[PDB]
Amino acid sequence: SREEVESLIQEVLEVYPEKARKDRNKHLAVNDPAVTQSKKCIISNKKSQPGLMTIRGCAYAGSKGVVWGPIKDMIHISHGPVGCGQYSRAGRRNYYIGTTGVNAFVTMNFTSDFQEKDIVFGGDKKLAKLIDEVETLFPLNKGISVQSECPIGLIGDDIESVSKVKGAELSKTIVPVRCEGFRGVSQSLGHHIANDAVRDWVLGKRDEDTTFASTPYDVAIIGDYNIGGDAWSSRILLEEMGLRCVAQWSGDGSISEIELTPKVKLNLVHCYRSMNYISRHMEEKYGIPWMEYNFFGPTKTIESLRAIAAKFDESIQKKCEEVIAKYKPEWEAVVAKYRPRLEGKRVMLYIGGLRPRHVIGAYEDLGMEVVGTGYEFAHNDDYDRTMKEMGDSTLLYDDVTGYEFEEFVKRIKPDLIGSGIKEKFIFQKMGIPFREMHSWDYSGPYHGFDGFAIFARDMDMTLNNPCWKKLQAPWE
Amino acid sequence: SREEVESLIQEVLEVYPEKARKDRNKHLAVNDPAVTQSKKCIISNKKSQPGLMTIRGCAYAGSKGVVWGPIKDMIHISHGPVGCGQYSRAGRRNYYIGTTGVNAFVTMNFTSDFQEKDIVFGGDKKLAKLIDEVETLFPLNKGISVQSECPIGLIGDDIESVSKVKGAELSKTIVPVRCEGFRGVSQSLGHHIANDAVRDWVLGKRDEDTFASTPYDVAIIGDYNIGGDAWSSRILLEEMGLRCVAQWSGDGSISEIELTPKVKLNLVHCYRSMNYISRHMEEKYGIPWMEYNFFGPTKTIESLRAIAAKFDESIQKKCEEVIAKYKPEWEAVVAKYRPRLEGKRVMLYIGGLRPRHVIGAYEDLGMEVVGTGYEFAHNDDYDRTMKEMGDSTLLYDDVTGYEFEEFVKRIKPDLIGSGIKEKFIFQKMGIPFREMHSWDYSGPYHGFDGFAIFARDMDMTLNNPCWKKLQAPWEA
Amino acid sequence: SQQVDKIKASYPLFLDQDYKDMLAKKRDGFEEKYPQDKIDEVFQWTTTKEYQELNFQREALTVNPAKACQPLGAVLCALGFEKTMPYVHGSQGCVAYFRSYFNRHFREPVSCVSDSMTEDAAVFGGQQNMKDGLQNCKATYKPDMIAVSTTCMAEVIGDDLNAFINNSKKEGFIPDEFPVPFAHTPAFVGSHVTGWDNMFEGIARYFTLKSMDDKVVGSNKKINIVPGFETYLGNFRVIKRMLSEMGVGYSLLSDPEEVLDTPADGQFRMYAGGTTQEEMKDAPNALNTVLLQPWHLEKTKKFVEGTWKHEVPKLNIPMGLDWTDEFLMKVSEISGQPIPASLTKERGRLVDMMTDSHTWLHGKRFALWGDPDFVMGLVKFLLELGCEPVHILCHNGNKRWKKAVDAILAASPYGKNATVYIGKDLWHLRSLVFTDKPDFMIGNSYGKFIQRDTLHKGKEFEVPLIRIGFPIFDRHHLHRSTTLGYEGAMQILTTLVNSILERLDEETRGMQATDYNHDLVR
Amino acid sequence: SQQVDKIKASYPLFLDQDYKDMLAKKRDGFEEKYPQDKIDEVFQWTTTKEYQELNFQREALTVNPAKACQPLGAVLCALGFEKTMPYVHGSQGCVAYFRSYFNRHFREPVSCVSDSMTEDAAVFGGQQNMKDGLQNCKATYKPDMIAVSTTCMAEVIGDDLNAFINNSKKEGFIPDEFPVPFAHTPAFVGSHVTGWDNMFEGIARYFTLKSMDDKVVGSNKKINIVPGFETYLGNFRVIKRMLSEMGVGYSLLSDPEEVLDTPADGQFRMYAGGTTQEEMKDAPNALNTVLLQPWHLEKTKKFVEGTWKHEVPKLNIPMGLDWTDEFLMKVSEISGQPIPASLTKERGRLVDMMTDSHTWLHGKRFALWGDPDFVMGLVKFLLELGCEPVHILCHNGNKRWKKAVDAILAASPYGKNATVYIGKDLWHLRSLVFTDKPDFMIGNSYGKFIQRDTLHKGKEFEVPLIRIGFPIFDRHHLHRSTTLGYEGAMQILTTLVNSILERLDEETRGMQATDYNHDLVR
Ligand code: ICS
Ligand code: ICS
Ligand SMILES: [Fe+3]
Ligand SMILES: [Fe+3]
Ligand code: NA
Ligand code: NA
Repeated sequence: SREEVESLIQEVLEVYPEKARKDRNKHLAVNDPAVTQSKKCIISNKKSQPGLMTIRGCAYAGSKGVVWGPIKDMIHISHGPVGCGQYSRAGRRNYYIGTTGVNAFVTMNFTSDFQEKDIVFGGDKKLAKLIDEVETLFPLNKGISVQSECPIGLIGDDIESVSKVKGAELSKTIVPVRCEGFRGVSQSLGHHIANDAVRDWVLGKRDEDTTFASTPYDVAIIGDYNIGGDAWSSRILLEEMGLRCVAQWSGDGSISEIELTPKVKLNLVHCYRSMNYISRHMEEKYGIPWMEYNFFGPTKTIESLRAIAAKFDESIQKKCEEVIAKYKPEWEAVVAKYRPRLEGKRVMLYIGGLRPRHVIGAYEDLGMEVVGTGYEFAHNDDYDRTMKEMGDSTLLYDDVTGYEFEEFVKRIKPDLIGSGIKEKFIFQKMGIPFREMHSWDYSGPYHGFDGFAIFARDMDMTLNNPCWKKLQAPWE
Repeated sequence: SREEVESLIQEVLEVYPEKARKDRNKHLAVNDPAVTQSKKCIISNKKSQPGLMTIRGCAYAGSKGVVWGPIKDMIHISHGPVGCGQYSRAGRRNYYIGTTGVNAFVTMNFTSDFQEKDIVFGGDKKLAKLIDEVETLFPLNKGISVQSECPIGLIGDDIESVSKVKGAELSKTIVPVRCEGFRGVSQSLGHHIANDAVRDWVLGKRDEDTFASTPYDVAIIGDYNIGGDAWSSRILLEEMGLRCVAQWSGDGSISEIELTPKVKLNLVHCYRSMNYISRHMEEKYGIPWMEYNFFGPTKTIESLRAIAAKFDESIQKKCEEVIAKYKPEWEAVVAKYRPRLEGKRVMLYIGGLRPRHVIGAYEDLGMEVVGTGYEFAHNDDYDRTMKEMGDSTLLYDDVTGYEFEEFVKRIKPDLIGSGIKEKFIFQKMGIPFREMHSWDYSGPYHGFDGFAIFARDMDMTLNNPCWKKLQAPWEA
Repeated sequence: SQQVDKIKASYPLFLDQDYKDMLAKKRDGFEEKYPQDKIDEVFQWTTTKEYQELNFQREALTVNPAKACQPLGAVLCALGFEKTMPYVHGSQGCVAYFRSYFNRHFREPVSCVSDSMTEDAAVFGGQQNMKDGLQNCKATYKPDMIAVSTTCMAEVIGDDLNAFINNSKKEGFIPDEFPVPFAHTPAFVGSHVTGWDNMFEGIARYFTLKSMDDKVVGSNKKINIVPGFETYLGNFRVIKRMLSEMGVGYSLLSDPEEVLDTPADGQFRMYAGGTTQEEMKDAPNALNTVLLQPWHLEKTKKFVEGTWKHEVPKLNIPMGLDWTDEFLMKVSEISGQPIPASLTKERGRLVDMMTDSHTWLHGKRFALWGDPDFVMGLVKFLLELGCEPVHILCHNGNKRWKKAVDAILAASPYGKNATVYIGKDLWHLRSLVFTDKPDFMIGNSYGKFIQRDTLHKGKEFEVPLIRIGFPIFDRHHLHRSTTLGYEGAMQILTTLVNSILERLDEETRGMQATDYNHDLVR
Repeated sequence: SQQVDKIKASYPLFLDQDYKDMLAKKRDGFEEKYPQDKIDEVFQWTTTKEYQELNFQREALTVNPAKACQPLGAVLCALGFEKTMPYVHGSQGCVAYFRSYFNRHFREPVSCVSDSMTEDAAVFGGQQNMKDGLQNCKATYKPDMIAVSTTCMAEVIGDDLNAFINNSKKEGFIPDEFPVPFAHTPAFVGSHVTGWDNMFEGIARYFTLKSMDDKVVGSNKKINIVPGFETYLGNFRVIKRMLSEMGVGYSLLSDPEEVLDTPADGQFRMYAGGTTQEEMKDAPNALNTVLLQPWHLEKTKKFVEGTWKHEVPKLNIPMGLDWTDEFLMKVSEISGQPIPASLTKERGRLVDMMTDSHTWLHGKRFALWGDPDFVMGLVKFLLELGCEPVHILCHNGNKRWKKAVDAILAASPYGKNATVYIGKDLWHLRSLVFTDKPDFMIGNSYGKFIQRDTLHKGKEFEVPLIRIGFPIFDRHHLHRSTTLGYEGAMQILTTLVNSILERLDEETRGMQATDYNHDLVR
């Protein structure tokens, strides 16, 4: 280890051409507890090298698929050709309660379906007519967003003018979002673009409203997209602790929830990467403080509840211990059953912008060890937080190439890999148990105490499955 | 072609050995307009020749499968080895209203499951223990019948002693039925055996009872509610002002049977299977009986008028109200389907009634029955058949598989109506086929509502596009 | 009434108000029905553990059996031979039932004959029935062979099949050299699979017992395959395919695959394909004989080992991953042919499917029934998938077999909550699925009535049926399926996982109630 | 809460009362939800004919499309070539979506790369991306060929693919003789199938346009087969199988069957099988080229006829009985091989299945969608079964195609109530199945949301989905199925009839209410 890790990296990079070679070496590092500032250890948030099969998506995915799409009582227009909206239709499990097609629209695909005529003449006229048709056929929508795809900016359309005009003509919230896929280097910029769209076009709507009845325990869940219900299994704990969750951004979120968030006493930020922008803005303008928390596993959940409760009075802190005491026997039974079946097994992670570090505590609560992790699009501030959670001599890969991840796994030989759909079937063929850590492999929730039970069940079912000892035919 | 028909018969019989040849020639005749005594024309109700693949069943099928099994609130024991009860479980669509396994049991298979031990020691002890277990597990049964399979009589068991003893001990109706499959020559004797079981053990129960009678009480005798045939017949009779006290045995309850001696008139659809109990009820209770026919509008209208003529002017007035009500409905059926079926020739082979009883319905659609025959009819059925069949028709009793095949290859009908053992033979020959026992899982076919389904079914099969595809375009 | 342009069959015709009112008047007037509250009360009682204990104390009553009588298997076995007419000495009713039973499963013609013994044969025997029967059958239907079994009537009275056939030939009813193998097939012994065993061993003796002198084991360099009672066309085809793929010479003894699937081309073919008389004659010269379903081929095994001197290998039914592997490895050893790249890849394709679908299959609890070899193969594969075979019911199983299945269950953690039942019927099983509810049933069409009963208790208590086995009467063309080998394992896996996912979609189809989990991607 | 021994996933966890109360508290407090009566009222309105007329007046808004963008097809086409890496010149987001989209349908790895063009390339072009991309791709993943398409970004700015590739070779980034076929694949033109056409024709001319001198039509005695956009593994295999059966030499040009179904045997194989470069080089020497899906292979046909001088025969997609017949007859004429006894028998087996099942299929009304060639083949086969294809929707169809399908409908009485829709989406179709309710839908996984909407109106209004097409994400391993030839027709028939019978069992499962029609035999 350590020296064999550094040796593995240089070995893998011997296949690249000189230019890629040098760049990829900047995004591959081995952790070290005597270094605290990641800016001295690894580079991140840079362009992908051409032709190396990055796992990243685009800015459109960061805005439409991640931030805006989950908001349920709004209609989101994928403005451009037909592809982007179709590939992202209902592929992400941002769960919600609603009557789809009537008052909620998350799993539908609204699109302007750019033909070549709209390329040469522009799509602003078509957008305005499109907005009118949405009003006719979906009267109960509470706002519209326009998610710009690659061609919109390239041809000089002005969707903000269309948004302003039709908004006034209809007395409707129409949000223009310039998340063209060629902008930025990954989904990350789509987060930032989308945050500023919320600020500029939605969040200020009720600055002069005084009809909201506030309590000292009002709070908002920022940056939880309710994958498989993750946000519901977190909200339950917060309100058992005595808090009132005014808003959920944006998992199962309504536009009205967004609008009421400037009225809360505290912003609870799960996904720092995708939502730290709007959080900082709400502190500056409304004086609302924000704090990071972690609801992966009992250890991090207990600690989060106590830190959150410390921001309020003794009555919330008493309820905090009532919740911890209530669920204690439940997660203890989970570990008593599943920790023996998983202890000492090594895990490698590769996910997006938060979970590569955020789920470590839950694996260790099951006796497992994360020997390697990495992000598609995180920034150096995420990597600062990652080193405090990752073990000594861990392997760290930013924007890992398909070749790199394969070769790294061939040598480390982990017992489990947690990554995305484009990686899943590669490593299954290699005989390595795999768990989807975006979609939860269509299971979950994984947040909270109720999520830990499902998480422990899911890791055990896959790692210990009888299929894995059958990869080799008895006759060679 | 008359002369070409006789010639076809002699040609077909040239393959048989001398003995079969001579016997089979007695069961093959060409109908002729100057004959009332069919015994001068064809022989019937004789043993089948060995090894010629008769379509007949056994006496057990005649008693358990046909007569007793449909009675819904009794439990019927297939007494013997496991075969007979399993092959006949729910194969016949004698429909009923009930809660199966609780208060009705038609589609279940109760069996003593003879092992070799019961062969050497006898099954009477096992039967008595079996009756007790039935009482424990099915308390809401309203009586038990014991359907004897082949071994019972051959080994000298006395099920009547068991029935008498356990009946008194339990205060239960327990009917012994000696319908061993080796008895008789076909299902026909199972009918007769079963009728006498009803008379000797059920029908006398309320002689000294439990009843408020009306002058319009009537019973449907010999309709087994195949696909609902009896329900779509009862509806017309009660629309005509009558009160159907009992239904033998389609959807029949034991109490209905017991109340039948209280009616003013017995309406016999299936003469063959039920004329025995009908004659007995006339002798002992003075109840008259009449044959009727509810296949097609012509026969149904005529039956309704004949039935109504047995009562007063008020029933006759309602009769014409019923005829007038359904008139536009069956007229629309013929107006749509008669053009699509006219002039097409049909060959029938069924059991004991329908080979003649459905002719009128085919002609109501412009079709012509060029050949018919029974598995187990008697000469009194063949008397009735000649009046319904056309001049120079082909008549076959207990037709062999070879005979039916050869007869069809030369006559070349447009449609064949027969049983499940014949269906897939002629489909492969490119000849549309309709099951005329099970109604091919369709129906009902009785009454005005049944005629619509019948016409729909003949049209869908005869005119189906599949029939023009039997020959590959390159194999002509 | 009827509207001419939207004709109603029995369903939903009789739901019309006038029929509904008519049916209610019939019940209240003349049926003397128990009141509905009493029916409900008794039904709920039939779902209780108390009822199960009474239910399992049965000794004399059988309700809803999961087996048939011997001669049904003798008929299916005989159909697997070239131009062979199955012939059942005894009463004609059985033959009508045998054909009908097979008609409905294969949706095809089923040729079988009787000699129509009646009350008269009960006092003198069916000798004359046999003499006229064999002559009538040979002349009319022109088989090359007549394979004789017995109805339970013929067995009780004691007809000597061998003597009756010998007399038929001696007195000239059939040519001396015309083959007429026979087997006694008493319905009160064993089940339909015992009839298959009895018939096959009878045919094997007919063609080889007296000709062993010139026989040399291995001299023809083939392997005999005995399939047993088999009602999936794909199971005959997959075995021949895998052996051809390996370049293995083989003789499939009893092969109904052709006659049970003739084309619809304007002509009826009574006979098609099948094992030839000569393949039976030459079978003792094979390297060895493999029994695909050994647990109902005991009599056959004794004859091939006692007379042919073959060393029948100890192989389970080739179902699932492990047992298909062992089958192919034993075939490779016997034949000297290596397992080819195509089957290795097929195996790896099955494994890939297992890894892809293991998260939805894991822990799923099943009730299941069928014949012994089929049931234990299904149990083995479920364990390999990470499923729990909770209720294992084999009505015609024996203690030896149950012990072998229990050892298979004990060797896996997914057999911890499993129980094997022998001699029990589907009314016993109905209790098990109420008291110890599984997720699904795997069985034949008779299971549809267990599903109906569970739904009646409540939707949350419903146990859906997955149709695998025999007979399947309420779906079309599943008899073409495959359950053996990697191909069969792939088909069973697909059916199982998608039955799970279809049920999940149904439970999450509720708008604004449960459809938060109505995922597009599973 | 959770019980450790019966853990609840999202369903049914959130049906617990404490979650139910929490969710109701969230709604009433901060969601400002429309009242339920209003939601109900609007939903009922969305099922009306009035709403349908407004719905079909749409010109600018598309809702729930039934099509994808060109480069998705170019990727699938390129995957069908030996050791070939699909390469999409443009933005990386599209490639992540293409891979993910195909990942979920095939449940397999999908290898494809981008050259990650960003804002800098949006002003100066992707030339540098192309040079570093090709060099990085060849060195890291070692393909024998790189097949280049474009994202809509690259098309808008105007990158010259040919010039950029030529410069990459001139400047030494990739070997001069390293094959790099290319095609422009604009997303704002056509659909995913147009991308397949464009990519294939691009590869075909790369290997043949400059080498026609030594070409002789027919000299290699083979027939080229161009499959088009095809996402059923069984459809590649059935075509190769039928041609091998006929003894016809053939080259399947673009064959991803191996790479989309590699075994799980402990090693990952990025590449497997596929058409060889020599098969493309040699293809003009074939007797002729057959286009399996002509209505999205127009550009290919012009090149094969204009440059290879082949006389591409006028054949419909080989779907159903008539068109499989015609396909086999035309192949026999071209190759001189007679249609063998085995395919004739298979045909007769399909006909037998049709006759066995025609009573349950007759008059059944269907809504259906998909790509043009697939849709018309499905329409043709339904007519042959006696079914009524009531709603025929092809979002990416054209007027010429619609005219041909209308002529097919006009030639059968079962097309009398049928309408063909082009340019319409699944929100259009949703209205049709409310206003003119069919019995079933045949379509891809997106149809499951139309079924959910119909159930919400009422159980009697529910239109169950039968999954045939692409993509299928909510069932496992249906990508192994077959829809072409007699085999595909047999599979489709079985699926259709048994979906009908499964629905009938559900509607007759009610104890003492509807189970009078819950027949054991169907
Ligand atoms: S938003 Fe982000 S890639 Fe923070 S774009 Fe991505 S539902 Fe990942 S690691 Mo998919 S920064 Fe959420 C994410 Fe994390 S879509 Fe989900 S799993 S916690
Ligand atoms: S009872 Fe008879 S063989 Fe009269 S044994 Fe048979 S339900 Fe047939 S011609 Mo199956 S004398 Fe009924 C009959 Fe007719 S079982 Fe049904 S159709 S009208
Ligand atoms: Fe058939
Ligand atoms: Fe896979
Ligand atoms: Na796109
Ligand atoms: Na029997």
